[PDB]
Amino acid sequence: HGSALHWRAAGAATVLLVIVLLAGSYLAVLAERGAPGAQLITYPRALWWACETATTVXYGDLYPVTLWGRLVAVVVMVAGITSFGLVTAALATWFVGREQER
Amino acid sequence: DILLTQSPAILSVSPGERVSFSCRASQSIGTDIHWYQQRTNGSPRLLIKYASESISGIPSRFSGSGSGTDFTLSINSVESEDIANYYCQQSNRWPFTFGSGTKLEIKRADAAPTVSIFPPSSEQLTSGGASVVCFLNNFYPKDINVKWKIDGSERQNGVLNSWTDQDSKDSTYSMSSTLTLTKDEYERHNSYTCEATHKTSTSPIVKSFN
Amino acid sequence: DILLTQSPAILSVSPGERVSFSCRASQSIGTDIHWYQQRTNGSPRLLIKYASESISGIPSRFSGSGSGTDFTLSINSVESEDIANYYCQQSNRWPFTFGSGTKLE
Amino acid sequence: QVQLQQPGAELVKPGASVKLSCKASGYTFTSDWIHWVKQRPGHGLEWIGEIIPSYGRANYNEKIQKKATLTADKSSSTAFMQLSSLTSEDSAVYYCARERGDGYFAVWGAGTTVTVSSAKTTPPSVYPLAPGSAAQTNSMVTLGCLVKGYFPEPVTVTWNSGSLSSGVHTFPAVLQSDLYTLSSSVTVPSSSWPSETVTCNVAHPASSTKVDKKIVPR
Ligand SMILES: CCCCCCCCCO
Repeated sequence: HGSALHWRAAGAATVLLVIVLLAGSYLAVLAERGAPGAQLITYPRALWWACETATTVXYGDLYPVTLWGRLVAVVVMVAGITSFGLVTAALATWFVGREQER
Repeated sequence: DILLTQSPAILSVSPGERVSFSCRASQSIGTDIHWYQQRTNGSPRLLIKYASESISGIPSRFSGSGSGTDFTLSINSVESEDIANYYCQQSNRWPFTFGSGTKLEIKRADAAPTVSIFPPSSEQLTSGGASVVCFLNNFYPKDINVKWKIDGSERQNGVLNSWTDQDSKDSTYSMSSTLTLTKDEYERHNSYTCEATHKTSTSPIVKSFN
Repeated sequence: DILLTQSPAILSVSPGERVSFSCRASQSIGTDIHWYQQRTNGSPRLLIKYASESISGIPSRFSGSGSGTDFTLSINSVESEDIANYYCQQSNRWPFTFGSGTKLE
Repeated sequence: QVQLQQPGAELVKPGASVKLSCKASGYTFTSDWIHWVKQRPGHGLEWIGEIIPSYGRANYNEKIQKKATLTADKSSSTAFMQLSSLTSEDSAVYYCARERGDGYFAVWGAGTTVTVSSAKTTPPSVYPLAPGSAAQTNSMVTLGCLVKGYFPEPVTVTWNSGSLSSGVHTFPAVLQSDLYTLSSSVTVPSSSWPSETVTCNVAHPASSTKVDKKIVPR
């Protein structure tokens, strides 16, 4: 399989990001339940929270208050930012190669 | 933690009217409220989830509304099977909490009690003592009194009473009166009398046996 | 600033019962409340931190609960050494403030 | 089919400990939570705690003194609650419930009645209740069963194995001298008795006993 590395890694980052979103949702709820006042405690809204966290939006409607909930959050942020950054890098590599040919 | 207040604790309504149970949270919880029904000696049963979402198997007359702090559970045309306790529950913040509950009552038509007296069984007499049981079934309102008489003389000792909650089938009430005594005392008497005094009649309904 | 109200100021209880001290903040402070015990002529001593977290050296009969504005310090089976003044303290917003205190009888 | 199975009753000596069970059935996911709810007689629902079987983590109500300890077993799909050092305050019905991690309790168990007392278990004596020779009747006739001298609660009384449900009154038990007593009534058309069998079924889970009593004329 000799397809462009930048597109492979971009695909890998996307799949991995989806995994992080699902795992993040699960682990956040597991971490936040048991803490009085915590709102990140049911899976559907936890997945929504993971999405806005990975994109860095966030709104402030949901967020973790525990140590482990916040650690999970940081992993989600980094994975999200890295993934989108890897797509941008792949796009640049594409454009650069095509401009040489042009 | 989030306090859910259900007031009033008792709702009395005529059969066929629309009733509304109230549930108020001590802080905004969006639509994260769920409703449950618990009949006498039964387990709770989910009626409405997320304030307004219906559940399969639940009669269409059940509906829910509200958001923020004030929530309402409504029943269009109340019937006898709706007689139960109603609870709200929030899932917005940990820990989940429950409301204190609202009991539903149905104001049906006045009904005279059906009286039945039962002589002690041979199986019990053989074992030892004897119990004379009297049933006051399917009456309304629940206010009623029962008098025991032995050989024309009023008896009070050895009498244990028991009332049921409002009935799920016909919105009536029932009570059981049990006169318990030994065979050594049961034998030296002839007539045992159970009397029932109810609003539906100035004359007490009487049942006896020899 | 954040006002912490401890009512009533005096709790009277029979030896062996469960007692509950009340602490109410004038605004939401999550779980940022801490509890202290001060005996006669003594210095205050930390009993519970962050509303419910226990401290080493403190008897297990001491517990805490609540979040937002209403907080509770509880003693399961009160005994003689529990006789003291009880204070709550918030660290949610500057400046830190103290409650007025509840005496145990 | 019944998704959550709980034992009918548990008798605990003051100061002792009991381990309640909740056996799960139907669809089971990694995102399932099992909750425990305490309900004292004539009172409301009180949340005790929760456990996630797929991970084993448990949380508890902090407002109340911790009497419970939640564990689970993925093999048997059973959740357990360890109540320790019980008093009379702890005597109640304990429901287990399943939550799909979306906030509501979709299904509940039948509940386990926990009685804390120093007394001893006593099976119930069931006596038939047939009308006396002088009693007249209309279109309907009333029969009954007498459940006396049992401990502790509860007892389940059915008529003809559930076939007779309409016109059935089972009165609350009366407590006297560490023994419970109640009666159950049934009303069938007079033309059908004793032409057709009428039998009450009494079950007392605390003593693992279920007895029948056919109701024949005197
Ligand atoms: C990095 C993710 C770990 C999730 C751990 C859950 C926290 C357990 C709460 O005590």
